[PDB]
Amino acid sequence: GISRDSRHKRSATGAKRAQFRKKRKFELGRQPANTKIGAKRIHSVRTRGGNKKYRALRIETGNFSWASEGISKKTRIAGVVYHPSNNELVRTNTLTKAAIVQIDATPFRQWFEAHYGQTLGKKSKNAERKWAARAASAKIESSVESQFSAGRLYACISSRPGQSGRCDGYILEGEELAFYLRRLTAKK
Amino acid sequence: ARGPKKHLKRLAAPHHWLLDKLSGCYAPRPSAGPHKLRESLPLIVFLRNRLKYALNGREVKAILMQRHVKVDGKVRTDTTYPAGFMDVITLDATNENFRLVYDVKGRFAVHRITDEEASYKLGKVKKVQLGKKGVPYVVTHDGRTIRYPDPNIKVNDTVKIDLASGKITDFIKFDAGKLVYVTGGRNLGRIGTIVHKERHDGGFDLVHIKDSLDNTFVTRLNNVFVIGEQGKPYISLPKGKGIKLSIAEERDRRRAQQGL
Amino acid sequence: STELTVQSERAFQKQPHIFNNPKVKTSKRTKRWYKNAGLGFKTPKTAIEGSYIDKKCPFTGLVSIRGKILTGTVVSTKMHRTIVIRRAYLHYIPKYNRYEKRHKNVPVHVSPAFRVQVGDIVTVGQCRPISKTVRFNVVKVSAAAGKANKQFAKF
RNA sequence: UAUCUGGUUGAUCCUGCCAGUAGUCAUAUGCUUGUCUCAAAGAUUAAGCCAUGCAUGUCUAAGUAUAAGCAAUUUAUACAGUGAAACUGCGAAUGGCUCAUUAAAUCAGUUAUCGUUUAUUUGAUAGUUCCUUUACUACAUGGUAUAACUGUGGUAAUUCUAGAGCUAAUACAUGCUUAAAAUCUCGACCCUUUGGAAGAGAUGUAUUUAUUAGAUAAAAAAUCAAUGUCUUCGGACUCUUUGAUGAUUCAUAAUAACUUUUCGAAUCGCAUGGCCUUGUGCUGGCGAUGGUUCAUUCAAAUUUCUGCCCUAUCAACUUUCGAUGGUAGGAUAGUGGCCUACCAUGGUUUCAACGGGUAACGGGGAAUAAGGGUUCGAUUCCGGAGAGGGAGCCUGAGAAACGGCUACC
RNA sequence: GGUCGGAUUUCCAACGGGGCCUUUCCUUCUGGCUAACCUUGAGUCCUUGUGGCUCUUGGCGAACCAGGACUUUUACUUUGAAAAAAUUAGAGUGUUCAAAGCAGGCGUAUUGCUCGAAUAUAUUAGCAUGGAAUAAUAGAAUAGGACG
RNA sequence: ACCCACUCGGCACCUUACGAGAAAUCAAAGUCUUUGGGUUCUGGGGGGAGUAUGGUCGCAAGGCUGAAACUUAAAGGAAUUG
RNA sequence: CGCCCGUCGCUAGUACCGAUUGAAUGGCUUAGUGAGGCCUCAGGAUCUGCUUAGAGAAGGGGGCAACUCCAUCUCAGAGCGGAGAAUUUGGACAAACUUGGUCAUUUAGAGGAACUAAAAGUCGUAACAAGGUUUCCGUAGGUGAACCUGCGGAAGGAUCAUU
RNA sequence: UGAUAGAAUAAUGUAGAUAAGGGAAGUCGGCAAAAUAGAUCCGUAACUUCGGGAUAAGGAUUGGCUCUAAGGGUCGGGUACGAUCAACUUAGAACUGGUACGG
Ligand SMILES: [Mg+2]
Ligand SMILES: [Mg+2]
Ligand SMILES: [Mg+2]
Ligand SMILES: [Mg+2]
Ligand SMILES: [Mg+2]
Ligand SMILES: [Mg+2]
Ligand SMILES: [Mg+2]
Ligand SMILES: [Mg+2]
Ligand SMILES: [Mg+2]
Ligand SMILES: [Mg+2]
Ligand SMILES: [Mg+2]
Ligand SMILES: [Mg+2]
Ligand SMILES: [Mg+2]
Ligand SMILES: [Mg+2]
Ligand SMILES: [Mg+2]
Ligand SMILES: [Mg+2]
Ligand SMILES: [Mg+2]
Ligand SMILES: [Mg+2]
Ligand SMILES: [Mg+2]
Ligand SMILES: [Mg+2]
Ligand SMILES: [Mg+2]
Ligand SMILES: [Mg+2]
Ligand SMILES: [Mg+2]
Ligand SMILES: [Mg+2]
Ligand SMILES: [Mg+2]
Ligand SMILES: [Mg+2]
Ligand SMILES: [Mg+2]
Ligand SMILES: [Mg+2]
Ligand SMILES: [Mg+2]
Ligand SMILES: [Mg+2]
Ligand SMILES: [Mg+2]
Ligand SMILES: [Mg+2]
Ligand SMILES: [Mg+2]
Ligand SMILES: [Mg+2]
Ligand SMILES: [Mg+2]
Ligand SMILES: [Mg+2]
Ligand SMILES: [Mg+2]
Ligand SMILES: [Mg+2]
Repeated sequence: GISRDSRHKRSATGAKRAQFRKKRKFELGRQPANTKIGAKRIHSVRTRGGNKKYRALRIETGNFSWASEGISKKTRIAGVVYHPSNNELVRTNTLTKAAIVQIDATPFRQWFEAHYGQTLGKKSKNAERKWAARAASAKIESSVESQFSAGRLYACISSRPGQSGRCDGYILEGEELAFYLRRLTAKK
Repeated sequence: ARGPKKHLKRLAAPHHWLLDKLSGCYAPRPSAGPHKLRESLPLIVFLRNRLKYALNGREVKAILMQRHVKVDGKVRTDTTYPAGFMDVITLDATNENFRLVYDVKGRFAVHRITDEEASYKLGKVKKVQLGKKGVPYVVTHDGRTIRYPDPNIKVNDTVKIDLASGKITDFIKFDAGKLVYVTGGRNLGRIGTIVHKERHDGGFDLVHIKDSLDNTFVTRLNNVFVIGEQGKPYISLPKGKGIKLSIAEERDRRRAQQGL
Repeated sequence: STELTVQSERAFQKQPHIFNNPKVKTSKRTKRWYKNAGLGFKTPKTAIEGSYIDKKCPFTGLVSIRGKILTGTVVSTKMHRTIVIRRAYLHYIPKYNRYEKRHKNVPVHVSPAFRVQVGDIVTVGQCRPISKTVRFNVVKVSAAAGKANKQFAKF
């Protein structure tokens, strides 16, 4: 099938290499997952040495990390808004690695309000003492808190769904967030 | 191709097995095991070709299936079991104990040891690493994984293994002046003391070794196996002690002790 | 590479798994990972205090140097972050007891920590396959003077 | 084993070939052929085509025995011996053959994997199995569903199978039962605060992501968010755990989560010892077979440098349908234009690129040879390729397998 | 020639390696070497010699380990290593000889003893190492030079 | 301008044969089996044949590059006697 | 009375040119059609599990008169879920065929024009002697043929020679 | 909005068309008709007066819709620069339909 070797290519001098042997299984490649959004569907792959791979086909949610807060939450993925490799992946809402998406802001806001008592956007003694000890830490960033009003945080996929069956990622902060904001994720 | 090879053609076996050219298309292909294929000695080669206790493979299998032989204290009914350097071979019948040490011609010698020597072996530390749960362990030259090693133990050192319990009794560092045994290359079987060790960062540390008669040679570190301090090895050396006589003096003693 | 469009591509360029915390404002705003490739090769200050990314850099990238260390002459700096060096050698033909001049062209990745011009003698170190043809990174340059100090306009 | 002779002339000396001369694990053929030892042998031409038969199966004390099998058996009325068949497991990817493809390709020597996969061998390794525990499920042991077999058939024909009735597992799914605290999370209960505590939950191993530690050069301090555990309450404080590599975002560890949740023994042989609340109670040996992960062994894949015959009546070639590099992604066991999107205009070459030829598989080697050389190497070993030609794929640790399948010719 | 023309040895000669001095790099700073002890408090008990001494007067602690204010490059040659086995050359061995093969040999054959299965060559490339003639290359000239 | 003596460079010549060559002859055609100063081109028995073919140049004539099948015991050089 | 050249002529052989859009085989390949498995969007014969689930009648225990609880033989049918064949959408891989293109090797061919061998054929005598016009070189024209002629060149000439 | 009108719809005509299978067998002769056709991309031989031959030959594509990317003008400085205006060309992608599209 798909052959992943270099014999079919031209040589560095441009010469047309002749056929050396038949295609081998140990040099194969598979069809892309083209992971979509919705109604989780994962097919296993038998790979070399056993070693199951998990093809993500149209899965719903994922695990996303707030690195400044050092927490990770299961969160639904809304859509793809940017992709550095192909704008058609944005168009078709295809989930690969490095695709910029919006997710929920919702479990992250409950965690933040339970951890600081601040109400991002606009009762116990133990809770109060914990919040006081965590004070001088609630101010995160205007460009992140702005997203919480719309209930959609910008996050980058750090997992390969077509290899692992997971849409994991991290919220954008700082210069990475500003880069994608200036680039395309503004302008609605 | 397409998978692992199961046959070893005669003329492709290790030369130090001293198998005859004719009388067979094949050679015993050593099983997977503690020692590498080229550096091993299959039990059939030891029992048949070296010790002459068996006339053919069928007798080797007959001996092994009654659980007479044992390598490092375990029966090893396998005919092609890859016994190698510093393996202890015990025959409960004949009350015989052997350690596999090369003679000075780069071949495994039929070397006899006592019960107290057969109680232990030596292993060259191939690697030192932290395993899961952060538990340190050493790996020896015979594939033994030994957990909780002494922290002073590094790579190229030698450990004494209890061989009843897989435990280190003591160890020897790799330093100049320590007795070593050459386990590879063209100087295989020679014994001497480390003069010094030149690093060559990025590849192939070298070791300078001189024997009893001040003959020096240089060998790659991979072939160097520490076996004791200055003199007094921790193992019983075979006859010759790795001196490497020249052919002229070899011939001189041939004609000396052949004419009484 | 503090300037000249580090972020010049559709994806944000960064060193993987190196985290700049937006909260704790240490007076540099940039955590730059680096390593010493080893074998006595000094890490350039341009790599240390730069801002380029170059995942294929042997000092700031993921690649590692292991294998052959070769020297050559830069014959082409036209590709982006890749040079071609010319390795000349004498090949001995036994029948005539004589040699013939022979050369090889090696494509080498060059880190933006290094400035190389056609004619510079370069030390390159083997790494894993970077490209179809590239199997080396520049680890050293030897352009000291260039013999261009007395080839200018004279009053 | 550093050797030459005949032939142009009327004769001569040269050049110069023709001829002779000697070998050939160098083929064929002719004549001849008594002995012993050794022993190549459908390579060349046709990797042309094949009748037939054989060349891959395998069972130990130790997976499944109600054969309506034989012997009949060691309490042996659950079984116990042997044991067809058939499930299960392993093997069939080795070997063996051939040299058609193949000219930096194969391959040789030498590197690398800090760029990966690895059944088996060997060594090491698993008290954590609790949906959201203040909704625990037989563990003296979960469940059905099938083969062989019974019986009824179809087809000229096949190592074709259908319908119905049974029944196992180390097959196939499910499913519990084992210290001890510690450290974190949450939280009813602290009155002028350098004011702490009942009580629940989590913490095995794999998966995926994010984040953190993984240190290190020999001397000291004065104030400043820093009375954050500074004891004559300003009596100048007993400090630094941390491995390896030439080198790492390495080994490993930590935190928050995640998962069509992986594994964490519902298995088998032999012996059946010890003990006291003598209950057919509690403990208990030597093995077998499984199983996670890491090492190892066997490898595999890719990979660094240099090296290949004739040809210019082959001088430019590659770049449209990747050529050369960059970024990102996808795919892969993994690196890499391997592929995709975007981008740049590169890459090789008179030091012979590109193309053409080969009555080319490469090497170890072989013949001959004073020395240097010349010719050969299909062929006993190593590597590679293929099984009429292509392509594709299933099972598997491993095959793009052909005494496997699918399709086309 | 005191063993019926054969050890021994500054009587030395001839080759071959190393160190030092003569204007003489062998770069380098961190620290454990504690000099073939620069400098002989206490001691020359051998009938005379320039071939054999003890806790040493802070004693250039320069007699090796792992990091540079640390690196001109190259050819060539030396040694080492690597270059599978078979094969080639070749050591041993009466396969009855020989081609071969890797065997075998010796007793006390009464209860087994013992030698082997060497060695060389294997070209180029790569690797480590000594050399520094030969042949290239580089250096301080608008000094942007070195020493410190 | 001429004479003489030197000197560098040049066209040549004469004698001799050190030396070379098969010889004719040659101061280079020498310093070659006592075989190596540097470097370019060309030849490998006589014919077929500088033919055929392809390419390239040329208006053309033609030039440059340039085989093979086949055939053949000589062709040839220098000298000697007639 | 040597040697020797060419045309023409018979025999044979070798290739060459050659109308025939010649022919044959093989390699690569543009386009078109496109088997097959694999991935994927679907599809859902059957083949099944829990909670159930309702009716027609039985057994057993209970006010014992009807009445009531659990069990069974029958079948819909539905909330439920899993498995799942035929079939099937779109992809990459891509055999294979058709036509066309191109490269390679081999090959038929009327006729034409060469070469060679083959002994004694016909015509002349071009060369070797000053070969009877000295030979030869390049170029051009001409002629049955060897060849002749012009222009420049060479001596390998028949002259090393006229202070 | 002119050209005599109305009715009917035989044959033969004139002009225009269509045709199963075959495909020039027709005929002096492919006469007549048919086939081709725009544009974009690819590919293009002999021969040649080197200018051509050439649209040689030969082959793909073409609608709609929804997008994307390029190509422009004026207004502006310190005795790290943006408003705003406007045009039709080219290229690419998704989707879509009785595979239709120079209709
Ligand atoms: Mg993966
Ligand atoms: Mg095989
Ligand atoms: Mg000859
Ligand atoms: Mg006889
Ligand atoms: Mg054949
Ligand atoms: Mg054969
Ligand atoms: Mg067979
Ligand atoms: Mg198998
Ligand atoms: Mg055969
Ligand atoms: Mg296996
Ligand atoms: Mg078993
Ligand atoms: Mg790339
Ligand atoms: Mg990549
Ligand atoms: Mg061939
Ligand atoms: Mg060969
Ligand atoms: Mg061969
Ligand atoms: Mg052949
Ligand atoms: Mg094959
Ligand atoms: Mg065949
Ligand atoms: Mg196959
Ligand atoms: Mg077969
Ligand atoms: Mg087979
Ligand atoms: Mg002999
Ligand atoms: Mg002159
Ligand atoms: Mg010749
Ligand atoms: Mg000739
Ligand atoms: Mg004349
Ligand atoms: Mg005449
Ligand atoms: Mg005349
Ligand atoms: Mg002549
Ligand atoms: Mg009208
Ligand atoms: Mg018709
Ligand atoms: Mg028709
Ligand atoms: Mg007609
Ligand atoms: Mg007619
Ligand atoms: Mg017409
Ligand atoms: Mg035309
Ligand atoms: Mg056309």
